[PDB]
Amino acid sequence: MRECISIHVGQAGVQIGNACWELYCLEHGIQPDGQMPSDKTIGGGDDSFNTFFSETGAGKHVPRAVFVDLEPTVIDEVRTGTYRQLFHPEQLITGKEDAANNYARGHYTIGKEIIDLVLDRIRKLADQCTGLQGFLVFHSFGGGTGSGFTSLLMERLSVDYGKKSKLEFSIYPAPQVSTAVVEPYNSILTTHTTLEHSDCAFMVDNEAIYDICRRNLDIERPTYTNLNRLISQIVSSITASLRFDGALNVDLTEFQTNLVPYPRIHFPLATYAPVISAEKAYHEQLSVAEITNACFEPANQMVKCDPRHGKYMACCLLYRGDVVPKDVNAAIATIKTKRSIQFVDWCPTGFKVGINYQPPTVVPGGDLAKVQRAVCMLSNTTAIAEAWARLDHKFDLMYAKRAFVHWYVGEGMEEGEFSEAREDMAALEKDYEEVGVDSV
Amino acid sequence: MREIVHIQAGQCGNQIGAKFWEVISDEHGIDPTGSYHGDSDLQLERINVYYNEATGNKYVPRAILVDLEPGTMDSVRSGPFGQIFRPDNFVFGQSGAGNNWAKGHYTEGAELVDSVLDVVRKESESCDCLQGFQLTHSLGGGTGSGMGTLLISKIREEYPDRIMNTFSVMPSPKVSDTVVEPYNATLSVHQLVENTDETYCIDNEALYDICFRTLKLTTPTYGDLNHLVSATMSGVTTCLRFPGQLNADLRKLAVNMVPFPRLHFFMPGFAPTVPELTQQMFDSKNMMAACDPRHGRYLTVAAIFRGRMSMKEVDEQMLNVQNKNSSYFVEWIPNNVKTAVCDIPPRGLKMSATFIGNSTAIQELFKRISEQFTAMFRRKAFLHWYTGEGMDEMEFTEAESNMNDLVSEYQQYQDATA
Ligand SMILES: COc1cc(OC)c(Cl)c(-n2c(-c3ccccc3)cc(=O)c(C)c2-c2ccc(F)cc2)c1
Ligand SMILES: Nc1nc2c(ncn2[C@@H]2O[C@H](COP(=O)(O)OP(=O)(O)OP(=O)(O)O)[C@@H](O)[C@H]2O)c(=O)[nH]1
Ligand SMILES: COc1cc2c(c(OC)c1OC)-c1ccc(OC)c(=O)cc1[C@@H](NC(C)=O)CC2
Ligand SMILES: Nc1nc2c(ncn2[C@@H]2O[C@H](COP(=O)(O)OP(=O)(O)O)[C@@H](O)[C@H]2O)c(=O)[nH]1
Ligand SMILES: [Ca+2]
Ligand SMILES: [Ca+2]
Ligand SMILES: [Ca+2]
Ligand SMILES: [Ca+2]
Ligand SMILES: [Mg+2]
Ligand SMILES: [Mg+2]
Repeated sequence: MRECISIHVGQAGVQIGNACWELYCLEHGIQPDGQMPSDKTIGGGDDSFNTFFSETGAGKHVPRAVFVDLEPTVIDEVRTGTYRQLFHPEQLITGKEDAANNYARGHYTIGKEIIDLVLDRIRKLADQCTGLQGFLVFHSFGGGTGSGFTSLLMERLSVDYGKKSKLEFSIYPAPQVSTAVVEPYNSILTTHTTLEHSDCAFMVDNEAIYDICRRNLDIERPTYTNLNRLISQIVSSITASLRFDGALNVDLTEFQTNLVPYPRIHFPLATYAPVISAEKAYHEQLSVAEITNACFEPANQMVKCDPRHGKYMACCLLYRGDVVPKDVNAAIATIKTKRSIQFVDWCPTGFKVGINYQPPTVVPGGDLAKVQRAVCMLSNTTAIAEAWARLDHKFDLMYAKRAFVHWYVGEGMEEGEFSEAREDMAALEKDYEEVGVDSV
Repeated sequence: MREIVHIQAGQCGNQIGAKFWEVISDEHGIDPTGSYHGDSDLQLERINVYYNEATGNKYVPRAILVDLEPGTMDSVRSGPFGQIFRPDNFVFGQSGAGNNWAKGHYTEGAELVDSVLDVVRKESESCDCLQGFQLTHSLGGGTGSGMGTLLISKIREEYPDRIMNTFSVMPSPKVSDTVVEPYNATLSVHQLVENTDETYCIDNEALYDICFRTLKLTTPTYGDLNHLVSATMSGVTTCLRFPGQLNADLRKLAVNMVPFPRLHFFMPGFAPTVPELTQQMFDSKNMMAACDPRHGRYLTVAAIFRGRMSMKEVDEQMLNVQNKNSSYFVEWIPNNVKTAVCDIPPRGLKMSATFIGNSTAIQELFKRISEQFTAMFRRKAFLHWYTGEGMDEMEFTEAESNMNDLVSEYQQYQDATA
């Protein structure tokens, strides 16, 4: 059945999951109560949208999702919200006390109380799957739950599910968008703890989406809702191949094999085009070749960095909507002629492509205008190391003076785990330099 | 009673094979239900080669449909001729191959391979005199490439004395949609070099150029490209499916087309006055493989003309092409260009010609893949996906060595003299 189980951890992951499953329902015609009139396969079926939704005998399409947060405020809104009966009570897990921006509390202290319960609920969803393909894990780097509990969950999932695919969607912190002083520590600790358990991680620099929303959509002062709705477009493009039937779509295994050249180098740079308001979309259409070119403009990346100063190692271009192969092949042909777009010399063939003819969908309320052709590019570029460097520097400034470290030691951690995690990051930075060097 | 067992694996294999059964079903005048409604008895004289005769005079292809992804099965079953096929001959998995050759060849495909051979045994044992097998598949993916060559290796164990043909879509020089295709192609070629008697090299970039530059289709699709490939597949097998002045099978074709066992990779062509067909047919612009014939010499050539046409006119025109451009033919294989003619033309055409060339120029293709393979393998790029399924680097080095040895062989006979 090729099912995929989504796991949303912490405020960011939960709230990002709210925008994704809202979009999914709009793309599949699922009502807030879960009823799907267009589905005649009542109680089950082998349809492509069943990879993300399970069916009940009463015609209820239930997300294959688990929501976990160490405090109940955020998920409580889901329990009383407009999609309250879309999910099952067992799928919405909450504690009483949060991790307090502390990785250690999310991983060791408050996390342990709830981790065994979370695995059991994930287990319950797995047993309903005939051919579970992998896990999607949405979380922030900055929060204590998103960093500490996610790390705990990823380690436990590797034991209970072995090498089964685990993909992340990670929110890289930024001062613009409600960050905290200790978030660099949490980002480094969770990255190091998760490096060896994640097969492909999709970072989203919250500063980048803040800028895109503030520039492309003319939103003076973006909100989390504005950002999440934009993130959901990228998540939808990546999972469209799995939720819809099609002859030219990219499943997860196909997706990971063509984008990750080495196990540790698994942080693709996401872009989406077109991101445009209704006022600009009025009397204006963009073509396949136009949105393909926009994917290589650093101004549209989901993570702030300069691909022009780095090297590409693999590009995945997921087209959707009114897109024809002939235009796709011509647009990609142009990119290969551009000497401004340099591939490593060990990547002679570096484009994975796909098309999902289902048209892009807009939330009724979401600042994005409804377009007819959209493309999401995911490129493994060395430039992404710039994001690691920025975060590593902030880690060094605080850690040199051991600022805030006592909050982590008080919860049972040792300073050795800080330096070990930092050394792993140093190796990763050197790894990105090594893969970018020309061959002999 | 020289039956052929058809097998198609992967998306490409099934999409191309499905269109192939549409083409010859029209040529033999068989409708989707599998009942004959044609005009000439020559459509049936040799029908048992590709079809089984079922109760009620319904005709069922000796076709076996394989994939690790069930999606392409459903497309076939719902296509124009979807209900022709035997339901039990759909052998599919649920996992897919993920463009990973090792998954198709060692793990995911190994789980399903026995089920496919069981269907082969049914079909083969129901044959008066099994002649051989033909496979349609891509080399750049994981199922058709990885599991396809695994099926070939298993079939040769059960049927070591039978002929194995393949129609292999090869990686194109500039158009690609698979990052790891050099790894998948090189691993497959090393299998094909050993366990196939004949391999037709098909290049999608050339097919696309024909559809766009020649046929003037502004938006070519895989359907258009598959139609060209299916038209060539029908043209190649015309002598096996229809009677005429030539009474030959697959083994005779291999015996006369392959002067050296490893050099059995052919360059197909298709055309479109009799003089103008033979002019087209030898043109680089009409070659299905992405290699210039002028960059080599033909070891052997086979040309098949279809439709009511002056035989003497074809003989004179063919002989003119040989004598006119004799510098592109090996001098030590006397009379290495043979021609056959069939009275039955294809649909919507009065005259047609199919080309089969065993040209040394095909080494250019194996050069390309080798250089692409080495660039990735030197740095072990993407390799962890293959070692994670249990492969060792030495198996990659062996394939690199063999394809380079194959390239070395082709250059040998491209400069040989009498
Ligand atoms: C082989 O790698 C490809 C790369 C590529 O774009 C870089 C394209 Cl568009 C295609 N492609 C696709 C397609 C494939 C995967 C995802 C989406 C679309 C569908 C289709 O009907 C046709 C005719 C072609 C095609 C074939 C040979 C050519 F020379 C030019 C175009 C194939
Ligand atoms: N894009 C986006 N980012 C968010 C959202 N909510 C929080 N963040 C980011 O997450 C970081 C704060 O961590 P949270 O995820 O909210 O904390 P948590 O996971 O609930 O863990 P606790 O420390 O226990 O509260 C900030 O740096 C924000 O940039 C959201 O809704 N959308
Ligand atoms: C009790 O409610 C408060 C709680 C907090 C903060 C705060 O001041 C704005 C409060 O108002 C009184 C706060 C403290 C400053 C920090 O850096 C010095 C920080 O990153 C952390 C912040 C707060 N986080 C953010 C993104 O503002 C969380 C802690
Ligand atoms: N002619 C043709 N070639 C195809 C088609 N689908 C895929 N291919 C070729 O095969 C490669 C992808 O491999 P795929 O068919 O998915 O192999 P699989 O993994 O075994 O199913 C591409 O590089 C294409 O060149 C098709 O429908 N027609
Ligand atoms: Ca259904
Ligand atoms: Ca239902
Ligand atoms: Ca299995
Ligand atoms: Ca058996
Ligand atoms: Mg919280
Ligand atoms: Mg695919």
